[PDB]
Amino acid sequence: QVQLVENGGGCVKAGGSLRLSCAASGSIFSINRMTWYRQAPGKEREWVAAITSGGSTNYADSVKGRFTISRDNAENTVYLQMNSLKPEDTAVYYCEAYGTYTLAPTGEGEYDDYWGQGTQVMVS
Amino acid sequence: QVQLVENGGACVKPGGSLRLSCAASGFPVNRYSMRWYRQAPGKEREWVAGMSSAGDRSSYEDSVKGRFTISRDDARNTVYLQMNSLKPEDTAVYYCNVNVGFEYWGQGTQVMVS
Amino acid sequence: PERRVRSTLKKVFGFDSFKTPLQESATMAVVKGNKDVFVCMPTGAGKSLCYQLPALLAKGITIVVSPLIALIQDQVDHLLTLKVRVSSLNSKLSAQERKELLADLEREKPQTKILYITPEMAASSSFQPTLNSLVSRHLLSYLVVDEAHCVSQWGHDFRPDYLRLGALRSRLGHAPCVALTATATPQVQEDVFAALHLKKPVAIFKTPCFRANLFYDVQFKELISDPYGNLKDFCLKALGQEADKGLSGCGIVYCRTREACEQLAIELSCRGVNAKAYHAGLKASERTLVQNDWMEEKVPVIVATISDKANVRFVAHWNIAKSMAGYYQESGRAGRDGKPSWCRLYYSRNDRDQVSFLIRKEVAKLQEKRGNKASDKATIMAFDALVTFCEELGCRHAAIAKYFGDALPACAKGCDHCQNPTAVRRRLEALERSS
Amino acid sequence: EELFTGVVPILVELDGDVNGHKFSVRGEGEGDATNGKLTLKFICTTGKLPVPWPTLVTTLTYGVQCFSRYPDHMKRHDFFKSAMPEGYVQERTISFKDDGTYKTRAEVKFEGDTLVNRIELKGIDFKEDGNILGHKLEYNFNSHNVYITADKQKNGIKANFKIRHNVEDGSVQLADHYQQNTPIGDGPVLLPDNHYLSTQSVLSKDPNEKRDHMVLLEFVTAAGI
Ligand SMILES: [Zn+2]
Repeated sequence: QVQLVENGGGCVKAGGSLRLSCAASGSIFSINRMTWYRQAPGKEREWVAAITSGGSTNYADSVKGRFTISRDNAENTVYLQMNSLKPEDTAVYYCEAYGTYTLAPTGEGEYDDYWGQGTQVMVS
Repeated sequence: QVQLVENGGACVKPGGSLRLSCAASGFPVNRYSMRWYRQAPGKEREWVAGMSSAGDRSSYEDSVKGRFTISRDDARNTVYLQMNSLKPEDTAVYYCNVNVGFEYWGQGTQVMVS
Repeated sequence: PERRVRSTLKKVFGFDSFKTPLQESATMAVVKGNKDVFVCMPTGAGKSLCYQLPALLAKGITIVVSPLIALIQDQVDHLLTLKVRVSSLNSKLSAQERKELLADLEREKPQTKILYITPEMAASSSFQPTLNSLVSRHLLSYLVVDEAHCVSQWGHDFRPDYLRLGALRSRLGHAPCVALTATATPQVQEDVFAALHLKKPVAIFKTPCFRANLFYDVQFKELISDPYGNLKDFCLKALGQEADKGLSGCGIVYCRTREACEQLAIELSCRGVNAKAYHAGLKASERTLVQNDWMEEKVPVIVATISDKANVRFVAHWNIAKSMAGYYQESGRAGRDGKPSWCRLYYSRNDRDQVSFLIRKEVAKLQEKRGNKASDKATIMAFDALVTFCEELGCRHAAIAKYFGDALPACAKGCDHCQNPTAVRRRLEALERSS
Repeated sequence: EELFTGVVPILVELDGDVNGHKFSVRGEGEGDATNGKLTLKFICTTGKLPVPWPTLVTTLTYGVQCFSRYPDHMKRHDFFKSAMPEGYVQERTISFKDDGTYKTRAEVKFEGDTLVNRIELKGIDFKEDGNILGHKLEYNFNSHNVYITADKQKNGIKANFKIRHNVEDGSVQLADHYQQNTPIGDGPVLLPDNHYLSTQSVLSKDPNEKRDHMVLLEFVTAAGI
């Protein structure tokens, strides 16, 4: 299995900047894509950013400028940097980690996807 | 039929005071008891505060015992919960739970001391 | 449990025990059927058992889809010689035979337990009511897509009917799915998973390509002053092994050009090690004679331009292969026995450029065809990966595993990088200085 | 599966012994596996149940989870319906926090075309002034998630889940439930991968009956696979 761990959730006033870290553990050969999901209370979960193997980046029009997505394949860790933050962006975040291909020296493996526990955020 | 709206969640440094307001629809607040649940990101939900139906008796958890307050108001049809002093152990979403029948989870208010 | 599978193996197939523990794990996983399975084993490794034994042990029919009708006929014969109740609903059958087969299908508890149907016939309107009956009765147990690699566009072969087999898989949802492939690639694996609409959790059973018996290392002809002398010395060392035991086995040297092939053969013969060109252009009679004498102990080593012995002491690629898959397949026969064997690669910049030009010309011709463009893209990607492996810095087994998608290997011994990492660093520094 | 197509009658019988207090409850009703509906009435023989009704909601109904609306893509993981014609044994210990412990053993089977359950309960080291022995538990019952994981050694499914009960004062009583489900039949049992069943229940009291009505309308949906 793969245990995704979130970190970096912090309280920043409007215009403050914060970084959300999402690290995958266990043995992973590769991740198809990592997508962040901002799920606000009493609202529908909204896709935020998407990073795919090779570095292709996709952003939602709401977060096109303010948010940025990066990923390190050496550590299998995806980071989202949040700048010029607005009071609208106050909701929990998650990681889809779609297409997690794990393997073992024997050769047995798994292809299921794993979701992160989640991280908090606030704005004054 | 029955819906719950939670507001007032905000960031507070230690020693500050914050009040979360839960407004209700589709049922009278006096006739039915209310509760507040606390859920940290990726952890199990834990109850924090609760008001009986009559509103005469209220209960709190041991961690925040004596440091949290809870009250109700029928004219505005809304309950309130006061954090009083804040500690980094209060970093969790605060859902408002009341069901006339079935189970009704409120949207909640996300609060964290940081 | 294990007892039932062992009894089936000993009774129907006759094998005393599973060939490899990985095959056992794959067979058990398919028998359970909780999550869709993807098996990737080489030919002759017993992959057909992974989908056959559960079918024999499953309840109801299992529909097997194969690309060609001749392969279906061969599988039917192989299952019939074992007295297994296998059926095939194909248009090649006669009216009476197909009527009997459909009548058996309609009857409850159909006698047939494994039905081989071409994807077109299943998608044809004639069999649609039969498939509707199957869904209504829940007769089908497992959906086996054999040679599933054809679905992936990047694969060598493309089968448009598997794209509709995927829609069929969406229907009959209750039954699990088992996709079988000979050689798999992570891109091909993802294409197979996405096209066949398999459940997100997928039990992947892939054989490890690395061989602990085998030793990999790459040399550069520019650095070595006399490449032929190094080739002769390596061939003699591998064949000779211990002095007292004497020469044993027979080696294979892969040639690219026919002129280069015969030049290498004659030069090895002059050096002291006799060899046979086994050139494709060589007439059939001479080709058979040379293949024989190589199979016989008489001839020490053989040179091959297109293509087995139980024991192969060494395998040297004078020129780089067209794709890393081809090189791996060619080198797999290196020391097929348990005795140590080594492989060598005489990678050269000029030869690499020449083969790259050949690949580019082939891709240009394919594009002129205007079809199977993804096949050309996959071929050029494989060639790029092979040349990178030749130029790669690190464990050779690890790079091969990275390409094939195999898990990283624990090559404690038998790896050039592990034994002398400093020597490899110096060799690559010398190559860079030369270039 | 084909036995559950449509509407199925359900009968349940439990005989519990809470610290000497012996009670028996026989309930009946209907269940629709296709729509995941379960409408039952558990009228206890005893005039007053020694323990609150929500406490035994998990013993009288969650012992019958084969009616859960298992999605078609998880229908195979329906352990309960598989090996259901032969039945299965559900042994569960519920550790209440500071209020003692329930030990329960139930057998789930078919009689004719009606699902039937034979359940037995026992209470140990209870606290008289606790929330449960004080009958402070609210009549209403909350929705809960039951996690299930297959164990091969006993070719069964072990279930884990925490149940929350509302209290009149305002406190929430948390109980942890350990459960084991073993197949009675020797036929091939469909061992499932890990999954959680979401259960949403409502308790109500009919006007007519003098004895405790214990009307229970619940809906269960499998999830997690
Ligand atoms: Zn190595």
